[PDB]
Amino acid sequence: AFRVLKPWWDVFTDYLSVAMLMIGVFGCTLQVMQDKIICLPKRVEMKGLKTDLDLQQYSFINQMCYERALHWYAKYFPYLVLIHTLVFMLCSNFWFKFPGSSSKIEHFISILGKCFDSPWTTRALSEGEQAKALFEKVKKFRLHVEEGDILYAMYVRQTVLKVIKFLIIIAYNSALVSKVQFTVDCNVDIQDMTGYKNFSCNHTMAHLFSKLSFCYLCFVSIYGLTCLYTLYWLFYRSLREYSFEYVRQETGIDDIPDVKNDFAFMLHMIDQYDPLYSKRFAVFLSEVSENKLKQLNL
Amino acid sequence: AFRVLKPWWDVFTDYLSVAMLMIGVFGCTLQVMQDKIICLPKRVEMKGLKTDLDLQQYSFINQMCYERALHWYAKYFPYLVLIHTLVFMLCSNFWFKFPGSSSKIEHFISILGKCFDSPWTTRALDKKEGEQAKALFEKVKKFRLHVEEGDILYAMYVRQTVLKVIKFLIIIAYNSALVSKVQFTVDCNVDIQDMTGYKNFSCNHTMAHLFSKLSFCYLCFVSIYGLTCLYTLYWLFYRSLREYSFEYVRQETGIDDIPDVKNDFAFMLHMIDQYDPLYSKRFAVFLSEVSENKLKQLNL
Amino acid sequence: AFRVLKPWWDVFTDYLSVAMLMIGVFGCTLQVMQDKIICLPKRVEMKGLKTDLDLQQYSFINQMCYERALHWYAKYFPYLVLIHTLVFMLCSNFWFKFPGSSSKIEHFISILGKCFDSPWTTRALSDKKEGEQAKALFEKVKKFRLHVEEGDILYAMYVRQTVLKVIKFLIIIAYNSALVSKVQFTVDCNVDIQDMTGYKNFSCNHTMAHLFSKLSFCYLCFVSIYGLTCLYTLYWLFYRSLREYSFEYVRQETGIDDIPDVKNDFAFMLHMIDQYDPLYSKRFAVFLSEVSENKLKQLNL
Amino acid sequence: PAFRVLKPWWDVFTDYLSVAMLMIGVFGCTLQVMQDKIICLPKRVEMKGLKTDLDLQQYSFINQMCYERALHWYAKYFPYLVLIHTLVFMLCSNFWFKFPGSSSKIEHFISILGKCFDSPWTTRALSEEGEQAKALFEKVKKFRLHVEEGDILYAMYVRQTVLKVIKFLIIIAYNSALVSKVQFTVDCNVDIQDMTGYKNFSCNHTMAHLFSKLSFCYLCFVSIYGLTCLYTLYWLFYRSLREYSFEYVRQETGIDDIPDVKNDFAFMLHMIDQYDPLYSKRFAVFLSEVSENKLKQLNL
Amino acid sequence: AFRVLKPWWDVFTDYLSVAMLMIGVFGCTLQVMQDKIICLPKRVEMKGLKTDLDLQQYSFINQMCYERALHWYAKYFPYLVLIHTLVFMLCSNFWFKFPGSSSKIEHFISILGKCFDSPWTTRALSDKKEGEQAKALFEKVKKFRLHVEEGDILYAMYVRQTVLKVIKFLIIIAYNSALVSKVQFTVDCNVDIQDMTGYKNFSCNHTMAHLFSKLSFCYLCFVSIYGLTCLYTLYWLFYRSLREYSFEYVRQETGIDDIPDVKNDFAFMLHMIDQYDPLYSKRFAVFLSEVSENKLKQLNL
Amino acid sequence: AFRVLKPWWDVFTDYLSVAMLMIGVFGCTLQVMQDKIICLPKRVEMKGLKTDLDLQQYSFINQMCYERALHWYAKYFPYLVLIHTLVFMLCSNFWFKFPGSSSKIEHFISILGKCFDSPWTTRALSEDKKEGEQAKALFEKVKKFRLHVEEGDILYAMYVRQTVLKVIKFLIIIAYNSALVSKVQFTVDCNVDIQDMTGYKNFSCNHTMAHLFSKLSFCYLCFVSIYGLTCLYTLYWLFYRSLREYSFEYVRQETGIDDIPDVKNDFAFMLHMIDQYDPLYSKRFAVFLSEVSENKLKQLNL
Repeated sequence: AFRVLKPWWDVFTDYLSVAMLMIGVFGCTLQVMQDKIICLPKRVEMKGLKTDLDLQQYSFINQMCYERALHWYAKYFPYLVLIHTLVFMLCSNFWFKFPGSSSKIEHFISILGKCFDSPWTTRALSEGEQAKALFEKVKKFRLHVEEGDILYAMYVRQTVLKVIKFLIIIAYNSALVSKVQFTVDCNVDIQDMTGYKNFSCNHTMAHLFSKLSFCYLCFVSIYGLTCLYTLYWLFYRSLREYSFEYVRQETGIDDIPDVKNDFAFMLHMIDQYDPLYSKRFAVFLSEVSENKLKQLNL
Repeated sequence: AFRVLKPWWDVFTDYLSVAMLMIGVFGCTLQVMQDKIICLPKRVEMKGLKTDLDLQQYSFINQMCYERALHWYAKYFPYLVLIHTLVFMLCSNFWFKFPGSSSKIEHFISILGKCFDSPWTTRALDKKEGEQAKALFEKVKKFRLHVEEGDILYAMYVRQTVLKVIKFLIIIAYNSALVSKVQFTVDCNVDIQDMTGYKNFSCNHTMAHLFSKLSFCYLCFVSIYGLTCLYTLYWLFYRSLREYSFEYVRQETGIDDIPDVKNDFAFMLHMIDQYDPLYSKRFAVFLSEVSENKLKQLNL
Repeated sequence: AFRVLKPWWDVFTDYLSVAMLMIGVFGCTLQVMQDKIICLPKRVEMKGLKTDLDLQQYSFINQMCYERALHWYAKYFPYLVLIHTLVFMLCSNFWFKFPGSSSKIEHFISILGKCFDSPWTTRALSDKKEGEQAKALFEKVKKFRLHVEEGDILYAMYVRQTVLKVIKFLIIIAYNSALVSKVQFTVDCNVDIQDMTGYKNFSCNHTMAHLFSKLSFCYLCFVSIYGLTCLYTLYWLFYRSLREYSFEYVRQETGIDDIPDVKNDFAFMLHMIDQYDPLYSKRFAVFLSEVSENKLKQLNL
Repeated sequence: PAFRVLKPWWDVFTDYLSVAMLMIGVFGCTLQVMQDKIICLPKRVEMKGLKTDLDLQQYSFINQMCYERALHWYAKYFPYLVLIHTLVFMLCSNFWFKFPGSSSKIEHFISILGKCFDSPWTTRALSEEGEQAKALFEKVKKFRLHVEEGDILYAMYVRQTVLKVIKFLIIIAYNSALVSKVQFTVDCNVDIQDMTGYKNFSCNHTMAHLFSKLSFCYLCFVSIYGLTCLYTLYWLFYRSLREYSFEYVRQETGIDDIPDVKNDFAFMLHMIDQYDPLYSKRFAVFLSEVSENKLKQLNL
Repeated sequence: AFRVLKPWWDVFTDYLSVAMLMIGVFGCTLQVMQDKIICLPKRVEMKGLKTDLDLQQYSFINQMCYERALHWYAKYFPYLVLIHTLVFMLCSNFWFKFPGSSSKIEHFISILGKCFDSPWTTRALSDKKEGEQAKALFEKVKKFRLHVEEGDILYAMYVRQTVLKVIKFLIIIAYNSALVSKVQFTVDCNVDIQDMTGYKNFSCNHTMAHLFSKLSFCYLCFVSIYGLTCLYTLYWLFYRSLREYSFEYVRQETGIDDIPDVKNDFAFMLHMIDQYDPLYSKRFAVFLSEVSENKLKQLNL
Repeated sequence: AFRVLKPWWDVFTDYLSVAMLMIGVFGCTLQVMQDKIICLPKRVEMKGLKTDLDLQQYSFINQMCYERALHWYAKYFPYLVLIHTLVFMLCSNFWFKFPGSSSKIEHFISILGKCFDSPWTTRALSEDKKEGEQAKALFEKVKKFRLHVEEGDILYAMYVRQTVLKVIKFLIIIAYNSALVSKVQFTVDCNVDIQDMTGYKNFSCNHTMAHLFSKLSFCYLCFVSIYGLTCLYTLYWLFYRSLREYSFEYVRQETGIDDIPDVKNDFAFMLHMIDQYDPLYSKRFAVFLSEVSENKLKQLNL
C-alpha cells in the first residue's frame, strides 16, 4: 500500500496538511454561524437618536455595505484556506502514485515485499526453487526498472511544486492580512431609498479571522520549511546510482553491483524508513549466491 | 502491546490529559450556546425608564462592547485550554511514533516477549527446544548488537520530560496570574455617540462565573500533572541509568558470567524493570555462555 | 481479563456507579439546553400592569437575577454529582490497575489457572512429558510460594480503598442532605440596578427546579445504597483476619496432612478467589504437598 | 455472544416487549422536551377583542407559574416513569448471566454443550477421536462435579420471575389509578397580583392529547409482559423441572447406561431442551460409561 | 436461501407492504412539517377589519379548536396507516420462525437439493459412493416422511396467517371506507370560551387536508390490491385439498408405477413447491419406492 | 444475471427511467421546502397604502387562496412524476421475474452457458473420458430441454405485452403533460368569498416555484418522449420479423453440418433474443444440435 516508502520528509507534511484542513473547517463553520456586518447610519439627559427605519431597509443597508467596504480577503478567507489546502494535499500524495508510472512502483513494492522475507535469504544471512524463482523475478525487475527514468523525475517535480506554492502562499497571506479591521466607515450613495447616506460598519467575526490567519500563517511556514529540507536532500547527495559498497565489505559477497535510476531512487528512499531491507534485497542482488543455490539444489 | 512499557508516571499523566481534554471540550461547548455580553446604556409604582433605542442599535452596542471591553482571557479560555491540552497530549507519544527510534523499540519489545516462555530457564532455574533455545540466543545476540551503540532512548525520553516540565510551569504561571481578569459586571467606556448617543455603558457577561470555576479546576489538575512530571524527571535523574547492573540476577541464579548492560540495553532494562522486576531475570537466561554450552551439549 | 478476581460486593458497586453517571449526564443536559430563571419587576374588573421595558432590559434583569439570587447548589447541581461520581469510580478501580501492584495479580491468576486445568491435579486427587509438566507446575508453585507469600501489598490496599469509599459516602450524604432544602422554585431578589432599568426589588422563578430537587433525591438514595455496600465490605474485610489462611478443609477432604497453610498475600489471594467459585481453591492447594510431587517424580522415574 | 443458548420463548418475547416499551418512553420524553407546555391565558371571571395589555415576559411568567402548580402528579413527569420502570424490567432479565454466583456454571454449560453437539462419537454411538473426546469426557466429569451439586441456577429463574411478576403487578396498579387525571382544560389560581395583576387564570395542556394514548399503550404492554412472566413462573413449579432423565432418549439410542441428572443439570438441561429439543441427545451421548469404554476400545 | 420458498402471493404481499410503508412514511413526514389548524373570529373602499387580539390569544384559540373540532381519523390519518402496516409486516415472516420452526423446512430444502443433484435419477429415467449416496438419501427420505407427514405445524401457521391477512384487510378497508368523508378544508368551531378570548364562534381551515384525502384514496386502492392477493389465498388454500398428494405423473413419466401418494404436511408442501419449480417433485419422489433402494443395493454389490 | 437478455431498447430505458426518478425526487424535495402563494389584497412622492391586517389573518388568506385558486398539476406535479416513473419501471421489470416464466429463462441461460464454452462444441465445429461423458450429458440435457421448453409460447408473448403496455403509457403521459402545461402560471387572481372575517374580497396571489417547476416539467416531457420512442423502435423488432419461427439457415452452410433443423415458438424467441447480444452463441449452441455430433461423441466414448 506504499506505506513502507514514505520518508519523514513526507509524513509530517501530511499531518500538517490535516491540521490546515482542520483550521479551514473551523473557519468555515464560524463564517457559517454569526451575523456578519451590522452597520448603522452615521449623522454627519441622554435620550437616544430614533433612527426611524424599517427592518427591510436595515437589511438593504447591511447588505450594500458588506459588499462595498470589505476587502479582497477579509470576507472570503476561509474559501482561500480550503482551496490552498486541497491543492497541497492533492499535490503531495497523488504525485508519485500518478497515472503515468503507477505500475513500476507497485511492482517494486511487490518484489520488496517478497524479498523482505525470503527463506533462502534468512539462511544465507546467517525454498531453493523459491530462491530461483525470486532470482528470476529480481533479474526481470532489474532489467525493467533499472532501465527506466520515470520514478525519478516525479519526486523532484512534486517537491518543486510544493515549495513554489509555499512561497506563493506566504506572499499572499503576507500583505492582505493586515486589512482585516473591525471598524469601517462605509460611504455609499443609497440615498433616496434609505435616507442616511454615510454609514458606519463594524464587522462581527474579525477578531477570530485574524487569529485563525496568524495560525494558518504559522502552519504554512512550517510545511514550507519541511518541503525546503526535502528539496535540500534531493539535490545534495546525488541520490542516483546508489552504492552497495559498504554492503559488499559488510556482508562478504564483494560482487554485489550498484543499481541505478529508478532502482537507485527506490533503494535510497526506502532506505530511510528502515535501513535493513537494503541487506535483504542485496542478498538476492548478488550473482555468487545464485551459483551457490544452484550447487545446493544439486 | 506496549503494556509493560508504561510506568505509573505515564499512566497518571495520560489519564490527567484525558481529563484536561474533557474540561476543554465542555468549556468550548458552553462558550457556544451561552450568548454574550448583554450590555445596556447607563445613566451616569415606579414607571420603567423608557430607553428609546432600536433593535439594531442595541446589537451594535453589544458587538462593540464584547470586543473592546472584556479582557483577553475571559473570551478564549476554552480554545487556549484546548490547544495547550492537545500539545501536552501529543508531547508524550513520540518515543513510539517517530521514525528512527520506533522499529528498534518494536523489535526490543518482541524479543522481550520472546524470552519469557523458556523451559530451559525453568530448567536453568524435544530436539526443537534446544534448537529453539539456540536460535533465541542467536537472535538475542543480534538484537543486542543492533541496539547497543546509539543509545537514543535515555535521550528522547529526557527531552520529552524536560519539555513537558517547561510547559507545565509556563501554563501554571500564565493561567494563574491572569486568573483574576474574569468578572461579571464590566464597565465599558466606549465613545460612539454620533450613532446611538449614550456614551458610557455597562455590560454583564453571561458565562463569566462558570469560567472562573473551570479555570480553578484546570489549574488544580495541571498542577498535579506538573508535580508528577517533576517527580518522573527527578527519578530519571537521581542516578545514571545509562548503564545497568544485573548483580541481583548473578547472585541469585549462580550464572555469574553475564556483564552489566549499558546504553540501549540500559534503557530497556531500567525501564522494563519498572513494569515487573522479574521478567528481567528472564533475560538473564539468554545472557550466559555457560548455559549456551550446556544446551549445546544437551543437544548431543 | 481480571474478571476472576472480583468479589460479590464490587460485583454490584461498579454497575451502580455507572448508573450514577447517567443521572449526571441527564442533569447537565437539562441545564444548558432548557431555559433558566425568569423574572419580573415587583411593585411592592381586572387590570393590566403596563410596565415599559425594551426586550433587552429584560434580559439584563434575568441574567443578573439568576446569578445573584439562586443558592450555592441549585445552579451547579449536575457538575457536583458528576465530579463525585468520577472520584468514586477512580477510587474503586485503582486496586487492580496500579503499577507495582498488578504484576502479583497477574502471576497469581496465571498460577491458579495453570493449577485449575492440571491433569496431575486430577491424578493426585485420587507419561514422561506429562510428568515433566506436573513437575514444572510444582516448581512454578514453589516459585510463587517463595515470591508472593511474603508481603501484604494486596492486603493493605483493599482496606485503604474501603476506608476511602466509606469516607466519601459519609461526606456525600452530609453535603447532599444539607442544602437539598435550599433549592426552591420561587426566589425574591433585590439588586441595586435602578438607574438603568428602574425597578429595584424583583421576583423570579427558576424554571427547572422542582425537577432538580427530585433528581437530587434520587442521587442521595443511590449513593446511600453504594455506601451501604461499602460498609458491608468494611465489615467483611475487618472481622475475619484473611491475611492468615489455613486449608484445613482441603486437608480433611484429600486425606494428605502435608499441604501447609499459606499466609499474608497468598492468604489474601486465596480468600478473595474463594468468593467467586468454591472449587479452584482446592484444585490450587492440592499441588503443594510433598507427597504429590514425590508421586509425580516417581511416575516420571 | 453465545448468551443465547439458554433462552426460552419467554425470554425472546420479554426482550422484544421491553424494546417496545423503551421506544414508547423515548418518544414521549423527546416530545415533552421539544414542544410548547401548557399555554395559559388570563381569566376575567357587535363585539370587540378583549385587549389584555401584558408584555411577553409577564406572559411567560404566568405560564411557568401555572403549569408547575396546577398540573397533577403524573401528567407532567409521565415519560420518566415509563423510562425508569422499563429500565428496572430490563435489569431484572440479567441477574442470571452477570452475577458471579451463576456465571461460571453458565459458561461451562455453554462450552461443554458446544463441544458435545459437535462430536463424531455421537454419529458413532447413536447410529448403533480417542483421548480428545475423553478430555471432554474428563471435562464432562469435571463439569458434572462442579454442576450437579445443588440448587444454584434453578434459583435464579425461580426468583427473577417472582420479582418481575411483583413489579409488573405494582406498576399496573400505579399506572391504573393515576391515569384518569391528565386533562386538557385545567384551571390555575396563583396569587400573583402585584407582579402581573390578574388573580385566576385558565390553562390548556398543549401535548396532553397524546399522553392518554401513550399511557394506554404502556398499560397494554405491561399487561402482556406480566402475563408472559406469570406463565413462566407457573411452569417453574407445575411440571417437575428438578429431575430429568433421558429415558425416552435411552430407548431411542439403545444404550441403557445414561445416568439420571438432577438439580443444576436438571434446570440447565430442560431449558436447553426448550430452545431446541436436539441438544439433549447431542450431549447425552458423552455421559454413558459404556460409550466411554467403546471410545477406549476405539483408541486401540 | 428461501428464494424458491416464495409464492406469487408472497412476492405480491412483499411489494404491496413496501408500498404501504412508503405511503405511511410520506404521510408522517408531511404531518410533522406543515399540518396546522388556522382559525379566525367570525362576526355574524374596502376597509380592513381589526380583530384586536394579542399573540397568545390566537395560540389559545388555535390549540383549542384543533383538539375539539377535528375528528378521530382526521387527527392521524398517518397513525392508523403506520400501525396496520406494522401489523401486516408482523403477519409476514410469521410461520417461518415460530418455535425455531426453521429446521422443519431446512430438512425439506436439503432433501430437495440432494434429490435434484443425484445421478441415480438420470440412470433410472434413462460407484460405491453413489450407492452409498442413494442409501443416505433413502435414509433421510424415510426420516423426513415419518417426521413431516405426522401432524399439523406446517399447515396451521400459514393458514392462520392467511386468515389474519383476510380479516385485517377487510377490517381496515371497512374502517377507512366508512369515515373518509370528514377530512375537509373548512370546519366551523363554536367553542364556549367567551369570557376569556371574547369572540364566541370561529372558523378554521386545516392546513394539510386536501392532500390527506387524496393519499387516503391512494391507501385504499393499494390496500385493495394486497387484499385481493389474500383473497386468492382463500382460492388457493380453501379449494385444493393439498393436504393429500398423489404421484399421478411420477409413475406415468419415470416408469415406476410404485411412487406413493403423500399426505398431510409433506403433501401440502409438495403441492406448494410445485408452484416454484415443477422438477424437484420427481427428484424427491425418486427415493420414494423400494425399487430405487433395491437397484442401489444391486449396483453397489 | 440476464446479460444476454437486454437489447439496445432494454439499454436506453434502464437509465432513462433512473433519470426520470431523479427529476421527480428533486422536484418533490424542492416543493417540500419553499413554495406557496404570497397573496395580498386588491383594490377593485408616492406613499404606501396601509392595510391594517394582523399577522394571522394574512396567513389564513394565504392558505385559503393557495388551496382554492391554483390548478391541479401546478399544485402537485412531483407526486405525479414519481408515480408514473414507478409504474413504468415496474412494467419494464416484470417478465424477467414473473412467477411461472422465470425458471424456464434460467434453464435457457444454463443451456446456453453449457453449449457456448464446450470443448466438444469447439472440436465438432473445428472442422475423451471426462470430455466424452460431459458431451453425452449435454446431449441428453439438450434433448430433454428442447421437449421441456419447445412445447408452448409462454415467455414469447409477455414481451409483446410489456411492449404494448409501455407504449400505451407513453401515449398517456405525452397526452396529459402536453395538455395541462399552460395551466402552470406565476400570478393568479383569486376571488374567495371571505369578507366578514378578513374584510377584503378580491385578492391577488403571486405563486413561487412556478417559473421553475413549469420549466422542469418541459424537461421531463422531453425525456419522457425518449422512452416512448425507444419502445416504438422495439416495436419494429416485435411485429416485423415474425420471430416465433427461427431459421438456423446460415449455420448449416457456415459450419458444414446440415443436420440441425430450425426451431420454432419459444425456442425461436429465446434464440433470436440472445442473438442480439453476440451473434455467435447461436452456433455454439447448435453444435449440440446435430445427430452426427452425438453419434461421434458416443463413438469416441466407445
